[PDB]
Amino acid sequence: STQYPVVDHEFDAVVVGAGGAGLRAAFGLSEAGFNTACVTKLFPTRSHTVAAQGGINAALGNMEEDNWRWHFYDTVKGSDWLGDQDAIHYMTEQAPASVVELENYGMPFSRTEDGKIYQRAFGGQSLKFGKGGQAHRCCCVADRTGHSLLHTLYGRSLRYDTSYFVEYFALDLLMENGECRGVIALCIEDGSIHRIRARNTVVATGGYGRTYFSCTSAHTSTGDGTAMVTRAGLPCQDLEFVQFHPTGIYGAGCLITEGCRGEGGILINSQGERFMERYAPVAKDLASRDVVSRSMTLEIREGRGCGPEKDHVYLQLHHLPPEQLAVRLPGISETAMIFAGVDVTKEPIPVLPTVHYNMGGIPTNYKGQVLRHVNGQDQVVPGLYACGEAACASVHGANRLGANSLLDLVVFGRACALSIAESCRPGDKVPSIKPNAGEESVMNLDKLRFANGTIRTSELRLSMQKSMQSHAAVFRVGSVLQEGCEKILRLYGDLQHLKTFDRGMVWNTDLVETLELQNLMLCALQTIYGAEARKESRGAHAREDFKERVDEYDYSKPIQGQQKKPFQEHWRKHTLSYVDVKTGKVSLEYRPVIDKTLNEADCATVPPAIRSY
Amino acid sequence: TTAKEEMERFWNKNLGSNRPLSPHITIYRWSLPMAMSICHRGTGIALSAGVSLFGLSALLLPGNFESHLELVKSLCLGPTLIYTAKFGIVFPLMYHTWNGIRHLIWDLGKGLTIPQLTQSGVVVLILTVLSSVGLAAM
Amino acid sequence: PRIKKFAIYRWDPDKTGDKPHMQTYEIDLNNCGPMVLDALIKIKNEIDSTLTFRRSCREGICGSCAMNINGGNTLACTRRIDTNLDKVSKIYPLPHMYVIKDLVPDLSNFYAQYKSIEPYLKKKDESQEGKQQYLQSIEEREKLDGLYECILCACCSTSCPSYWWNGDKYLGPAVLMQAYRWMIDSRDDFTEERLAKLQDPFSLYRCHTIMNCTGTCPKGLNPGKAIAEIKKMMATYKE
Amino acid sequence: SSKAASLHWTGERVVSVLLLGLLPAAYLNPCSAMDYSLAAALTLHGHWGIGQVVTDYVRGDALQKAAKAGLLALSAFTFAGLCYFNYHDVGICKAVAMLWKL
Ligand SMILES: *Cc1cc2c(cc1C)nc1c(=O)[nH]c(=O)nc-1n2C[C@H](O)[C@H](O)[C@H](O)COP(=O)(O)OP(=O)(O)OC[C@H]1O[C@@H](n2cnc3c(N)ncnc32)[C@H](O)[C@@H]1O
Ligand code: HEM
Ligand code: SF4
Ligand code: F3S
Ligand code: FES
Repeated sequence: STQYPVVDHEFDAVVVGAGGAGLRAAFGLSEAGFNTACVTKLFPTRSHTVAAQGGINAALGNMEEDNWRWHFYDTVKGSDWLGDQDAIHYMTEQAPASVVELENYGMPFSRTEDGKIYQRAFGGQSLKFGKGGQAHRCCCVADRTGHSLLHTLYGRSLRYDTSYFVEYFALDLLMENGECRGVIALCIEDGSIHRIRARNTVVATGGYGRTYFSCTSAHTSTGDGTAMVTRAGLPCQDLEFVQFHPTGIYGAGCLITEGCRGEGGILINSQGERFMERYAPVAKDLASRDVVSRSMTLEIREGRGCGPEKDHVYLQLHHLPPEQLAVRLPGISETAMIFAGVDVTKEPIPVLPTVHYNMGGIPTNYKGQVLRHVNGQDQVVPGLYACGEAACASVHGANRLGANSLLDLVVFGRACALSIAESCRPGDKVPSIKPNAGEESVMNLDKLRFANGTIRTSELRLSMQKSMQSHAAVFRVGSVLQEGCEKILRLYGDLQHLKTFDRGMVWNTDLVETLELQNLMLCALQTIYGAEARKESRGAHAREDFKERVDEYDYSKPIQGQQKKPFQEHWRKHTLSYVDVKTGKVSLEYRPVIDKTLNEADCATVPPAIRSY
Repeated sequence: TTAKEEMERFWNKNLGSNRPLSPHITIYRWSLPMAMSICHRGTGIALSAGVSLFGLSALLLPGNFESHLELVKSLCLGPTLIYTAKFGIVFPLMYHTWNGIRHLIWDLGKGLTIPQLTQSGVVVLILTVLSSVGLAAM
Repeated sequence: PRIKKFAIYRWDPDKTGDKPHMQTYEIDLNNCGPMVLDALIKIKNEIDSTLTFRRSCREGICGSCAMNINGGNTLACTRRIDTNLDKVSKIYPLPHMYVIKDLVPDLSNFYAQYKSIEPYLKKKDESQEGKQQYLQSIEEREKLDGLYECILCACCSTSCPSYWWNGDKYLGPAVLMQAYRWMIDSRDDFTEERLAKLQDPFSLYRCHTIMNCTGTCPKGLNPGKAIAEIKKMMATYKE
Repeated sequence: SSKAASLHWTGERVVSVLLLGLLPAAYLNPCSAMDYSLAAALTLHGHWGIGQVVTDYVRGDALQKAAKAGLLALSAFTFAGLCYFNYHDVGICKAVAMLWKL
């Protein structure tokens, strides 16, 4: 009803998100001459990327000599061969240019004796295609590189006539016969509802780590764009692939950077024995995030846990020089003292694996375009793009590399812009939605605003969070996942018993957090059903009933005299997850991963192998 | 949208709104640096008021300075009561003087950390009391 | 059990005839994270979900949760609750701001001021950008330390009485420090003109070195010291 | 363009240090030239000081212009009055002196 005033807007392009991904897309579209809106539920600078610390990968070769193709090999390997190689070529080749793009904007990178950008070692990175030892290509601004990445882009963004909708909350896509026409949004300030319409729509809403009880991510990481793609009956991809960062702080779960381990910091069990020497003799505590995280967890279950409760590990830095901790790691020094009372220079940080990054999300081309799945084949969704943690081009595959998401952001925000600037022209027929479009998003809004049920928003949130934490952690088993599943499906049913207290139009955060819950649940459902269906161990998804990496071949031996497994008989394939919103039923399907690169001649396909560090 | 337009719209929305101002002086923690800036204002104001009273009376009032002194002498010059007027005349002077130097050192770029602020502050107070007792004694 | 009292600034723009009052809550610190935001989130989640405030990061880099806690402006996620039970936590929104709805203050003007000083690298010849990395010595880089770390949380400006009285025309410590941040960044070419943007009685010169700003900054920064450094550049630049 | 506000600011500090130089010098060497300098500096420093106070607290177009004028009048009068006092009376230094051996 028109209790809610509808206000119609008309743009060439909309970007939903104002993190690095969001910003780079927004002002990239404007630079290209497109009259561009940007919808964000937070003042741009508040977005999660400020929290980023360790750095941004790029083979500038500032410390030693490097090759982007080396970064390529590292990433596909990192991804455990669930990584779409075409997107990983595009990204790694672009990587130097994207980081020079930032520094030339004014990013205050830490420096070397040469005056070039300082880069450091990071988890999972090598020279000469895995054979040449440790690589140093993580570009950084001390251990606060996300903060200044975001503020420099934000700074830049002010040079263009991009229309910003600050503290507006996107509810759904404006969808018409499979084509995306824009977004419908609640203006938090005055409760008003706004249809922003455009030829092209970019979703850059980041991840959904808040599905968990313990996560390094912000309170605002509630998978809201992932949620929107879903209610449009579009698939999400690889949602069960949830990265646990090895070194989250014991108390408040706040991130302590991989940079620590990259700068010489050590992981230690209660015996004092540097245990990563045991699990990965070559890479040690500079191995993959899925492996290090998995090795940490196993040291706990086996009684080598630290502290009174025996439930954590130790990140020793105190052996490094104070002046190195001061210059390289002033941020973590600060927050380890604030949250744990720990002096990094005297005592070790208490650390524990904690949910960090969603490598799953909205499937796309390497060009940024959202894919749907028709008759087991890829189909580009007209007018819909996605980038950053929200998306899934699967450049990260089964396990993200450290300092690759900040890269992901700047490369694919740029890509969505170019794809638009190359496929149409500013001023073109902005397609017209029905006068009654986005009707149901309002009805939903109204039912949630006046909700007088049995269960408060926050109580159902914690229910979901602790259920996801106990049933979909580091290691999972069939039975635990199964109990986990119906438990989440029960909680989806419990949504109809929701209670809201706030009746106001202005800043009804009670209400937005409820819309957020609706979003978190759809991300939860898909993460858990998809997880229970995948009967293998690959990357972050470790099954204790299926320890094997199940490919088309047994890739340990040469593949010659061997039968290639049919598509529906193996697991080297992306999960495509759907949900019927009316009953919360999860349907699931699969598409192949892209193995060929953009050019074999310039960048050779790395076939699957037994992957260890 | 320009920075200027954003400023126009901010003020247009808020002035024509039912929105309240968030409490400020009524709620902010009193600190010595702050009190000392306020008194620098106040002392500065009291002094100009004095200097103006003095020049204006040289223009608007009859007789010479000597004559108005004899008027003060005929009030009957209380010993410590005269020291009191002297003190209360030179106390604002010295305060503003010393704190004024401290201001100049700030303009140079020095003493601008919270430790230096509390120390130099205390010092100014101590110099004020001592030069105020000494000057009234002369 | 350990019961701590909280008194928080209230106002509802949607309730007719409501004025700014103080609502009191009570939180068992046994069952609560050690920080003020933990408390805020806890009362919101368990006692009253009308309590409206900004938050995101939980670790103090986003700058969302800035507010006047017990006299001073800081971030609620970074300041510990006073374990002293004989004291009641008085919580208010940032000083001298239009309250949209309790604790949530209109920062449009704040952000607009930031925009007004062009906080980005400016080059005379912009035609080579994106091609090669600009060189900057380790020494030249250091000059940015204690300046780039700003969160745009607004604690400082919102504490400057000069910003209270003169919020319209006076840019304030947060913004001024960022002007300076760009002024001494050796890669920037527009120092002389960034200075000239301040040549009026208001934008900068409403600072009388009061120093609430530096004294209150949740991040250990020194806006006042930087204003000083600006003022000496203004007095000394040539043209 | 014009770099006026920075000049005014600097000017202020110049007379500030000047006023601070004068006070001890006036004590040690009390003459007439020291009486006028003190009058000049005292009222000029004073004039610019209230200037700042006015510009801080007096909000509005024609209402500030007015104070700025009221203060202008006040200063000129203050300065003349002291100048008169120096020429046709005892003089600042000697007045302070008389006042003090009391
Ligand atoms: C948690 C974390 C992650 C992290 C890191 C440190 C921490 C503590 N350090 C990293 C690093 O050093 N190097 C690196 O490569 N990655 C690092 N990460 C991961 C990384 O930060 C994230 O993957 C990445 O920043 C995600 O950024 P993205 O731009 O894609 O998304 P976002 O920054 O989280 O912000 C989301 C934006 O979307 C808007 N939004 C969300 N929902 C809505 C709705 N409902 N309506 C309108 N707008 C919405 C938000 O406003 C925000 O702008
Ligand atoms: C020689 C000793 C003195 C010194 C070193 C001095 C210095 C200063 C300085 C540096 C300021 C600037 C304050 C700021 O930045 O906010 C100031 C303010 C001021 N001064 Fe003085 N001064 C002295 C004596 C006097 C006297 C005798 C008077 C009056 C007759 C006076 C009148 C004022 C006024 C009215 C202000 C403005 C108050 C404010 O803006 O906060 N000063 N003084
Ligand atoms: S200088 Fe400090 S108080 Fe001011 S906005 Fe920056 S972080 Fe906040
Ligand atoms: S509180 Fe202030 S008046 Fe200047 S020194 Fe800081 S901005
Ligand atoms: S919420 Fe990020 S600063 Fe407190």
